[PDB]
Amino acid sequence: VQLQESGGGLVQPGGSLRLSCAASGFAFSSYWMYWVRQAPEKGLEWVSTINTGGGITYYKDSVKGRFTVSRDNAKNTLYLQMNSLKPEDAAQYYCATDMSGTYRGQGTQVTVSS
Amino acid sequence: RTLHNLVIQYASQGRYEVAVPLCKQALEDLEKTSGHDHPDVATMLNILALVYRDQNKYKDAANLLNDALAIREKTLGRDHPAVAATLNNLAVLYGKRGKYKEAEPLCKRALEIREKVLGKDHPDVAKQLNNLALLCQNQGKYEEVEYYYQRALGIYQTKLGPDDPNVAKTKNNLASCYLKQGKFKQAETLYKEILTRAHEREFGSVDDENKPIWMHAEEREECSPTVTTTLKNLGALYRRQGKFEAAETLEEAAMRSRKVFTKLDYYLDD
Repeated sequence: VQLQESGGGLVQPGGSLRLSCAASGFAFSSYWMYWVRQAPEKGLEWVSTINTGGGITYYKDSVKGRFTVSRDNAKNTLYLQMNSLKPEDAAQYYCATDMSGTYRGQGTQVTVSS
Repeated sequence: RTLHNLVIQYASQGRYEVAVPLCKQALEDLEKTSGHDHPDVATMLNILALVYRDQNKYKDAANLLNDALAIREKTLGRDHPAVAATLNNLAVLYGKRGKYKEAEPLCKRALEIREKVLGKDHPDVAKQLNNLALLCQNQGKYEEVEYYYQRALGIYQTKLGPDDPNVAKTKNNLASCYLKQGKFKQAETLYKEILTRAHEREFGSVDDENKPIWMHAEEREECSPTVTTTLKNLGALYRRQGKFEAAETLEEAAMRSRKVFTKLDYYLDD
């Protein structure tokens, strides 16, 4: 199982980022996908969940209405549109096949400042 | 250990006339060799209790499970994973009898033990989360139910395969959770997913010349044992929508694959 994250960067409060997760080495379209984050001095938090086809989506209470998870099964890619970014959202973001972060890549850094 | 593997095999076939005297005679030997308070006695009491539960002998099943629990707590320890397996079997037993309030603390104790000892990532944690969500939804407590399901689903598809029977069982339970909440479209989505995965495993990847059963059902309208209850429940969902030609296509498939909604909660044992 190979997952690679991208799309992180430095934005100001209220800004947007779009995270990408390139998947290979497994039947991606048969798996539910997860977005997990780890803030500088906190433990790993679950952010979002998407079913195989994308008809079922779930979000962490603090990101509901601001974040949108999607997927392109033909491209074997997972997405996370992050709007109205707040300082609390500043973390290292990973994609995974579970909430614990099993099979996660190197992640992508999200920074919310000034 | 060989004997423990032999009984489950006889029980799976429904040979209760052979499985019950096997457990009873094994328990007779063990109680003369190492007494009553021994782990192998509690193991046999646990398996026989599950055999009794399948025979609707719930009084007997509860008695043996409570006995096996006291033995396992003494002989193995209060935080041993085998104690959590028996606590789970007691919770499932109470749950199958409608005693959801009494079943919930036993389920929570089993989850706490399995998270602490095996880690939050283990398939036995997904087993407990699934059972907890089942006991919670049947009480009308939906607060964390969907969270437990998506947590258990992640563990199951990762540790085992997305084709593993526990994945389809947890998915059917979440779809039943959607039905109780009137989330008919989300239940439809989940039942379609199970059937798509079952179609892809056998007939291959979806295209124009190879479509799952539900796709062919929607075309006509325009003009594993878990799959049978998936075919019936999705058929009932089409009937509710007034899509009778789509409902007939699934009922025809459910009849061929065998030989309001179907209320069957999939509790995961031990």
